[PDB]
Amino acid sequence: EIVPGSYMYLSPAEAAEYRAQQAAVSQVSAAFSADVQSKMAQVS
Amino acid sequence: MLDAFAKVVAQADARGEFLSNTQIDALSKMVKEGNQRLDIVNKVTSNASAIVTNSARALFAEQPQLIQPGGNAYTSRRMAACLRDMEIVLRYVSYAMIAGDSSVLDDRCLNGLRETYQALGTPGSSVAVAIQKMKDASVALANDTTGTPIGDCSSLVAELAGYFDRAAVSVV
Amino acid sequence: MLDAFAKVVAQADARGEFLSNTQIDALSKMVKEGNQRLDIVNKVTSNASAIVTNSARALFAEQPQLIQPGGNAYTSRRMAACLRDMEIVLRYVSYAMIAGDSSVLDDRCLNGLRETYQALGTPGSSVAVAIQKMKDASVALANDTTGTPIGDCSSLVAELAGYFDRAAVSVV
Amino acid sequence: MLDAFAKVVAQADARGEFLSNTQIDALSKMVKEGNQRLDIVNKVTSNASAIVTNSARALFAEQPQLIQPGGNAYTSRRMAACLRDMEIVLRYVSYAMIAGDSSVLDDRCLNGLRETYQALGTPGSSVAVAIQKMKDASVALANDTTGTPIGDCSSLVAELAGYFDRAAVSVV
Amino acid sequence: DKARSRSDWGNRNVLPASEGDAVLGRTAKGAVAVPEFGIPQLDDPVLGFGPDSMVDPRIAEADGAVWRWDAGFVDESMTLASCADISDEAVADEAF
Amino acid sequence: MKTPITEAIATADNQGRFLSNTELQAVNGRYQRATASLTAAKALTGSAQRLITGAAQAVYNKFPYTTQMPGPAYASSAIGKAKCARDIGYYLRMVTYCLVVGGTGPMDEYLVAGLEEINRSFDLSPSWYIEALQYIKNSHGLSGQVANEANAYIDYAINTLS
Amino acid sequence: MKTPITEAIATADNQGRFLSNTELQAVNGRYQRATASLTAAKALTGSAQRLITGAAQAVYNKFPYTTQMPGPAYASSAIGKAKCARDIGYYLRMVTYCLVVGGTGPMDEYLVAGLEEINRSFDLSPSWYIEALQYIKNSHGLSGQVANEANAYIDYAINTLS
Amino acid sequence: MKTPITEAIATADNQGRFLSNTELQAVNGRYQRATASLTAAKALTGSAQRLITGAAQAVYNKFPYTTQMPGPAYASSAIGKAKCARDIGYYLRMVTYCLVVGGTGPMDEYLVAGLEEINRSFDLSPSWYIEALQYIKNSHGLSGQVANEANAYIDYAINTLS
Amino acid sequence: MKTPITEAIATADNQGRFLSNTELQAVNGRYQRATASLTAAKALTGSAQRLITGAAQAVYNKFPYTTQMPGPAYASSAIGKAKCARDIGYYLRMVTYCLVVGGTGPMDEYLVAGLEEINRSFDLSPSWYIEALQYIKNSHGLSGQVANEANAYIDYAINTLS
Amino acid sequence: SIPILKYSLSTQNQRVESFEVNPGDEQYRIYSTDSLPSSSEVDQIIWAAYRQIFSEHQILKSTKQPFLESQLRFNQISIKDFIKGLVLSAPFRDLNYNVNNNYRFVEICVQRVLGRDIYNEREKIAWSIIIATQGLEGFIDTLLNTQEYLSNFGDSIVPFQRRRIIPQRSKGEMPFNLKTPRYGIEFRSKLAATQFSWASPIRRFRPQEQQPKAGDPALFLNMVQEMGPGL
Ligand SMILES: C=CC1=C(C)[C@@H](Cc2[nH]c(/C=C3N=C(/C=C4\NC(=O)[C@H](C)[C@H]4CC)C(C)=C\3CCC(=O)O)c(CCC(=O)O)c2C)NC1=O
Ligand SMILES: C=CC1=C(C)[C@@H](Cc2[nH]c(/C=C3N=C(/C=C4\NC(=O)[C@H](C)[C@H]4CC)C(C)=C\3CCC(=O)O)c(CCC(=O)O)c2C)NC1=O
Ligand SMILES: C=CC1=C(C)[C@@H](Cc2[nH]c(/C=C3N=C(/C=C4\NC(=O)[C@H](C)[C@H]4CC)C(C)=C\3CCC(=O)O)c(CCC(=O)O)c2C)NC1=O
Ligand SMILES: C=CC1=C(C)[C@@H](Cc2[nH]c(/C=C3N=C(/C=C4\NC(=O)[C@H](C)[C@H]4CC)C(C)=C\3CCC(=O)O)c(CCC(=O)O)c2C)NC1=O
Ligand SMILES: CCC1=C(C)/C(=C/C2=NC(=C\c3[nH]c(/C=C4\NC(=O)[C@H](C)[C@H]4CC)c(C)c3CCC(=O)O)/C(CCC(=O)O)=C2C)NC1=O
Ligand SMILES: CCC1=C(C)/C(=C/C2=NC(=C\c3[nH]c(/C=C4\NC(=O)[C@H](C)[C@H]4CC)c(C)c3CCC(=O)O)/C(CCC(=O)O)=C2C)NC1=O
Ligand SMILES: CCC1=C(C)/C(=C/C2=NC(=C\c3[nH]c(/C=C4\NC(=O)[C@H](C)[C@H]4CC)c(C)c3CCC(=O)O)/C(CCC(=O)O)=C2C)NC1=O
Ligand SMILES: CCC1=C(C)/C(=C/C2=NC(=C\c3[nH]c(/C=C4\NC(=O)[C@H](C)[C@H]4CC)c(C)c3CCC(=O)O)/C(CCC(=O)O)=C2C)NC1=O
Ligand SMILES: CCC1=C(C)/C(=C/C2=NC(=C\c3[nH]c(/C=C4\NC(=O)[C@H](C)[C@H]4CC)c(C)c3CCC(=O)O)/C(CCC(=O)O)=C2C)NC1=O
Ligand SMILES: CCC1=C(C)/C(=C/C2=NC(=C\c3[nH]c(/C=C4\NC(=O)[C@H](C)[C@H]4CC)c(C)c3CCC(=O)O)/C(CCC(=O)O)=C2C)NC1=O
Ligand SMILES: CCC1=C(C)/C(=C/C2=NC(=C\c3[nH]c(/C=C4\NC(=O)[C@H](C)[C@H]4CC)c(C)c3CCC(=O)O)/C(CCC(=O)O)=C2C)NC1=O
Repeated sequence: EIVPGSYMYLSPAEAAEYRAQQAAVSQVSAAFSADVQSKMAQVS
Repeated sequence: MLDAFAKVVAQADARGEFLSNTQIDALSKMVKEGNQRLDIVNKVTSNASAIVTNSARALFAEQPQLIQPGGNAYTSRRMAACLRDMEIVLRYVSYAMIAGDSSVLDDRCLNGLRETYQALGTPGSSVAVAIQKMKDASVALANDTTGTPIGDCSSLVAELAGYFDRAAVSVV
Repeated sequence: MLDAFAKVVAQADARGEFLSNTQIDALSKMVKEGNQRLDIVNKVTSNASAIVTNSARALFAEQPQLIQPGGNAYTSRRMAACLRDMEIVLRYVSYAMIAGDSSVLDDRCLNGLRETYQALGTPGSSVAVAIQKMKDASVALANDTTGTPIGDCSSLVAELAGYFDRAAVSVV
Repeated sequence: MLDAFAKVVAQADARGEFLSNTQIDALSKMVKEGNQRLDIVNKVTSNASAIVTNSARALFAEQPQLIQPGGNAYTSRRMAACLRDMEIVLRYVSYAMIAGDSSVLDDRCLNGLRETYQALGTPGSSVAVAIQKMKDASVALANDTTGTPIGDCSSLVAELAGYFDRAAVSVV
Repeated sequence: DKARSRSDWGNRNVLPASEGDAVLGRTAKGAVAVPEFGIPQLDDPVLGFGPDSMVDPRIAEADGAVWRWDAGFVDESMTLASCADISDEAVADEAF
Repeated sequence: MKTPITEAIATADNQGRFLSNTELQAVNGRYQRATASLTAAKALTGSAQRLITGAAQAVYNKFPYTTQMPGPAYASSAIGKAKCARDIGYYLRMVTYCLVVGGTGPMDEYLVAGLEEINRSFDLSPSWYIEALQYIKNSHGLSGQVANEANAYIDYAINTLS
Repeated sequence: MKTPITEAIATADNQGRFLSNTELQAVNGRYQRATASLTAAKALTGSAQRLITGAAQAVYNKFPYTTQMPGPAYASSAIGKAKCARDIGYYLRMVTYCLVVGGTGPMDEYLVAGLEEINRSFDLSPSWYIEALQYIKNSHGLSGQVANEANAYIDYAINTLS
Repeated sequence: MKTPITEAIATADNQGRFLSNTELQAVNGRYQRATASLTAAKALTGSAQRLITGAAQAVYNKFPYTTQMPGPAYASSAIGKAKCARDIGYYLRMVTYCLVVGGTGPMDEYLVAGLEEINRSFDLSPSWYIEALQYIKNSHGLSGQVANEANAYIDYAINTLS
Repeated sequence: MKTPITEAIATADNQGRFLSNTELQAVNGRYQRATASLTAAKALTGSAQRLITGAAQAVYNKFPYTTQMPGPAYASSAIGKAKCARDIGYYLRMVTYCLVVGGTGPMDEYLVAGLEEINRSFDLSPSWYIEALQYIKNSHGLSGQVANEANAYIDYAINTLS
Repeated sequence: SIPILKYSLSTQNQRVESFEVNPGDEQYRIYSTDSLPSSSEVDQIIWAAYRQIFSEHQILKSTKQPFLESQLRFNQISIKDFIKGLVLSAPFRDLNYNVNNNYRFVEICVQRVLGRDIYNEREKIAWSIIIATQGLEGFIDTLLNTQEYLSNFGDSIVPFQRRRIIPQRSKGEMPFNLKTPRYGIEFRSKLAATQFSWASPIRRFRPQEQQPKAGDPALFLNMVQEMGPGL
């Protein structure tokens, strides 16, 4: 289940490849969370 | 299409008779019921968008398989037709209320509707559930004494509920 | 089309106005004439074939060239189409009488009639004599008191004869 | 449309007259030479394809600017439309030959045709050359003595020549 | 003669030419006479029927003054609006 | 049939509309005038035999050749006299059907549609039936708005024959 | 008009065809019926006023109320008698028009279109004009195929009047 | 116009007919209702500016974001409050036009036709105008058949927006 | 088909009419022309063994490439020669049907309908069939109106091929 | 195979939307057999189709097609076949097709079958050769099988003059029977039993059209018929 009306029917091998590629974008939203510490005086 | 006054005339011509005084005095009782009948029809036509929308929203609450992906109400073009089909039936029931008999509900709405829904794959039993949810939404509104003289009109709400049962058994 | 109550609404809106109490009081003077206006169109409708054929009989007695061989109302298909024209004009003057103004007469009947008769070779000045003979057959019928309560409808007689005048100057 | 017999009737009805004895006798003279009238449209119809395609071939030999680029008969669609215009006009001349008068030729074929060619940009003088090239081609066939008893048809052939001539002055 | 009968409305006289000649009670067409002006809603310069709020096109067909046979129909093919402004210098020098 | 109720539904179904106040006021005008027209249909029904035999005799005084001329079209035999009083009863019955319904709907369906091919084929004259209907208009004995309702449907039948 | 010449053009015209041998036989059949058809049209033309005044008198003998009953529809006036004999001259002139063209062209266009509408408006019985045409059918004095052609169009006007 | 008068002329003219009693009863039902329907229009007009400035304030109470949020579609400026009370008075003026005409004529031509295309383009939410009409439906102060006429056109406007 | 008997019925059937005198003269023009038609049909039937194999050789003498050029469209084989003689027998048999019926009815529905698509697809030229048809018109050996009727249907087949 | 020639469109009302939910009194009364009408209401479909194709002046008894009517009452033909059967009828060929040329007959049948005016003059020129080469039976089939007919009317609706009045207005376009009569300025001259082409208004020594003036006692005549009661 992606949304409650939109779904993904994937094989049990390739369903690991869907989940371990959006945990591969969950390590760059841990890196743009340091865009809040430099809100003022960024590139000086 | 016929009303209730021309229903009793089409039956007297087929035997070549004048109307007797009992059939005349039964027709003038229908005339003095006439202001109470126009109150019921006014009470439905002024709440018509809320009869349709609430009884639709109460239908996809208890039947979520209709709007789940793959259902017969998914993909808003089919959702727009389910709301049209509810509005059509409530329109032609209120037409048969001012008439007094369901000759306009029968031919130009209900003749061929079980046949149409079976051709498309519409679940005709779910349509009967939605029609019976606009019945008790408008029986409850015709029993509301807001802005009317308090008299008795219980015989015309039992008539209006019968036109909703007529349309609900005609699609299953 | 417009009736007489819709003509005041279109003037008022064109300037974005409400209706004053002086304007409402002049519209309830139009309602109080309501039953005398309905008697006048009832007397014209109920005698509508004697208005047309008595005034066509009068039209050919004093203009006998129209029904001679080579005339325009010769050859009974053109005689029947001639009486059709008089029933048509009498129909729309009857429409303009309950409406209270002549806008349904103006664009559904008279619009393009003068130019139609020139393309057919029909004498449009003799059609105006045909309308003028139905004018006083209808006025003498509306001044006639049979079947009516006592009272007054004399400003309405002058109004009915003004729609017959409008129809007769639009064709010459 | 009218033939030669109904032309006399429609003129007599506009005067309110019976036909005179010299009008019946002029009509029965048409019946006496009726077999020779049918032999003329038998020769013209049986060679109607060769009248069109031989006179069209001779029109572009002597008018070579019609089929040069930019000319009115230059494309596949504009050239095949030139061939069917000749076959329409040749068809409505033979309709005027068995009828006896040029009432089907004028109403069905030649009415409003000069103004149509002016709107299309078709050179109307060259259409008259093509009609005149079909005139003498079918007169030469009408004077053929093969398969007929020898007699005088010279007043009938001079009538067929007048139908092509009327078509040629009604198109420029 | 002067319209005296209600019986001669169909016989002799036609209808009042001007609206000052109307029947006792009504307009020239014959409908009831109602005052033209009601209460204006939204008195306001930018949003409201100001002096230069352009005319309704439906004010004439509602009048019945667009149809040529009715008396309200004025034809402007011969009025001063259809005459060329001579103060325009393109028109004077050409017509000199 | 064309009734005031089925002509308000048909103009609202043509517009894809619920029953507005335009249509509720029209049905209410039927219910107001139905008191005067239901007593006209009750008073014409109860005095029907006086009106049929009277109106057939009014044709015989006015057109007395219809009782003397031989042939199947005329009221000269006893068979052809009962077929006349049959037809007067047909016209009077349709007038009462239009008074209870409101609007010229029953006689538009049962009587006037195809009537001219009947009168042409069997050589019946529509002026015999106008004279019969002009008797019933003058002899029904109604008054007020009760006579106004009855005479409005007598005159509809005359206008289809005239 | 409906004429065997013009009904032959109008079958090749509806398909865009030249006149084949199908339509030249139809014109030929008109040309070998026209001899007996044109002598009837001038034998009735010369015998007109004998047949007009006798046929109007034959209506007045069968229906003598038409000379007695007052009103505009009847020939009880000097004006109404002039309009009666005008009408018999219309019907007789259309029969001679149909014989000189072949087939019921002129009387379809000039007489029978709209005939039922004006009979009902002006209160004219079509049984009057049938009796006037039964006089002409018996009293034209023609024989042979000249009587067959004449009675073919008298019977056509009788069939569409009744 | 959806007057009961112009709806009667239209049903007669659909079939090329004179106005029978089917159509005169629809006109008569307009006149019986025009008494209560004209005292409602007089009382709504006299309390126009009280109801307009009251209903504008009820929208700013239920939807307070409409006075704060920047942008052209909101009543967050002095021009946006002038155009908001312009629109309340538009809906009120069309209701009073329907009361002096009888039936939902002026509201369909001047207000409802094209409303859905306008409210999508200029980002005007139709829930604001429903709240404004529910205020007038509760605060006009009328009773009896005069409020019954008034509320039938407030409710007709709410069903078009809903 | 398109007999003058069936084109007179279908004329009167499209007008809802009995057979008037316009149609009976079209039938009698078929009966006058019939004895010159039924003798040409009888004469071409017995003389068909000469007129087919005589006309097949008339094509091979004007267009000798149709016997030498290889391919399926030409008569350079015994299959193509026997199908070429079959084609001339279709044209002659259709003429004797049009003589028996009278008029170009049978060869319109059996032969000329859809023929331009057949010649264009199977690459076979219509100028081969014209030279065969001009042979039969030159060598059928009749005279009078027996030849003038027979040549009227050979010339119809040539005018559809060009 | 000679396609039809190309013509240009023009701005018309029906090419563009009216945003009209809830139409009014100028909505033009769909007559359909999809509403299952009874015998009294199928008479109204037949009269509406006669009025649309013929005039009101050609609904005579000698014009009506009684056998085409009975095949519509038995559900054998559709309304598109009734409309085709009226155009190919013998009264329509006699009263309308024989007194027009090929260009004015196209604009009659465009206005009455398609329910719209012609786009330009070249559209009359483009369609008048369908008549001359295939007949009326081929012209009415290629006109009823356009997408303009099958989208608007389908096969079970009587045609009407599409979009004649604009929703605000009181004066709309001219009705198509008053705009285009049976015959025009040609065929008027002497081919339709006509003289002199115009006429002055009828003169008389009793004037009959005197306008009332401001002191005339018929303008005050109002309550002259009867005095009001009370005290
Ligand atoms: C223009 C549109 C139009 C209308 C809306 C009605 C409105 C209306 N209703 C009533 C009058 C009435 N209306 C009703 C009907 C009802 N009352 C109730 O308590 C129930 C809730 C409901 C019926 C289910 C009753 C019952 C009376 C009579 C009072 C009584 O005896 O209880 C009257 C007074 C006339 C009479 O007494 O009959 C009027 C004008 N008439 C119209 O012309
Ligand atoms: C069903 C359709 C229908 C009608 C036909 C009319 C019929 C009609 N007219 C009147 C009532 C009336 N009708 C007339 C009219 C006339 N009297 C005359 O002397 C003149 C000759 C004539 C006018 C030209 C008058 C004067 C009154 C009553 C007086 C008044 O209302 O002031 C009334 C009674 C109203 C009342 O009692 O006040 C009715 C029902 N109304 C309808 O609903
Ligand atoms: C239905 C089919 C049909 C036709 C196609 C025509 C053709 C035709 N014409 C004539 C008959 C005739 N045809 C002609 C015609 C001519 N003589 C000439 O020298 C000119 C070349 C030519 C005129 C242009 C003449 C003059 C007669 C009269 C016979 C004669 O004079 O001996 C005949 C024989 C009848 C008779 O002998 O009178 C036929 C069949 N008629 C028909 O019925
Ligand atoms: C199936 C039906 C059928 C028939 C009845 C015959 C009829 C017949 N015979 C011949 C043709 C002929 N018919 C005869 C016959 C005769 N000549 C004489 O001198 C004798 C008196 C008589 C024989 C008893 C001759 C000699 C020929 C010409 C030679 C031939 O064609 O074989 C022709 C062609 C010529 C024409 O008529 O146009 C026909 C149709 N053939 C048939 O196919
Ligand atoms: C005579 C008047 C009239 C009636 C009675 C009528 C019924 C009708 N309803 C239809 C469809 C429909 N009806 C529905 C309704 C529903 N489906 C559900 O699951 C719910 C239970 C219910 C809504 C509450 C749906 C979803 C369709 C679309 C079916 C489809 O197109 O696949 C269709 C098919 C055409 C279309 O797709 O819109 C017709 C003809 N049409 C008419 O003109
Ligand atoms: C609903 C509005 C409306 C009107 C008003 C109208 C008029 C109208 N009258 C017509 C014809 C006609 N009008 C007349 C009328 C007359 N001739 C006379 O000599 C007399 C003076 C006069 C009347 C007594 C005649 C004789 C014709 C027949 C023309 C013909 O076809 O020859 C025609 C020609 C179309 C046809 O006949 O098929 C139209 C359009 N049509 C409409 O749709
Ligand atoms: C009333 C009976 C009737 C006639 C006779 C008639 C003729 C007619 N000829 C036309 C075109 C035409 N006609 C021609 C014919 C010619 N141009 C030349 O250069 C030659 C001189 C001549 C051939 C001999 C051409 C070239 C066109 C236009 C083709 C095009 O523009 O594509 C058109 C325009 C239709 C189209 O574009 O195909 C009509 C309607 N229409 C009718 O309804
Ligand atoms: C409900 C609608 C309806 C009507 C209107 C109707 C009329 C009607 N009247 C008829 C006959 C008749 N009608 C009359 C009546 C009259 N002749 C006279 O001389 C008198 C003056 C006049 C009486 C007032 C006669 C004598 C016949 C018999 C004609 C015949 O048998 O040839 C017939 C022939 C069949 C029959 O009844 O025997 C019909 C169908 N039928 C209907 O179903
Ligand atoms: C050419 C086609 C054609 C026909 C058929 C035709 C019939 C015709 N006959 C008429 C009148 C008339 N016809 C008659 C005839 C008769 N009444 C009797 O009592 C006699 C028995 C009978 C004579 C047979 C009378 C008296 C009138 C005058 C009716 C009236 O003025 O109201 C009228 C009324 C106008 C007039 O002529 O004054 C028409 C149109 N007109 C035509 O143009
Ligand atoms: C006679 C029928 C009629 C109606 C109903 C109508 C509505 C209407 N309201 C509009 C704008 C507007 N309407 C509002 C009103 C509001 N916004 C808010 O936040 C408030 C909550 C609410 C007031 C209740 C505003 C602020 C605009 C300007 C929007 C813009 O210009 O983009 C516009 C855009 C043009 C303009 O007036 O500036 C139209 C057409 N016009 C009409 O002619
Ligand atoms: C009853 C109406 C009718 C007609 C008119 C008709 C024509 C016809 N001729 C054909 C072939 C043929 N036609 C020919 C004839 C000729 N080629 C030559 O070289 C000669 C000059 C000429 C003979 C005179 C040949 C050789 C073929 C064979 C072509 C092929 O099969 O590819 C074919 C293809 C099928 C076949 O017969 O094998 C048709 C359909 N068929 C019909 O049913």
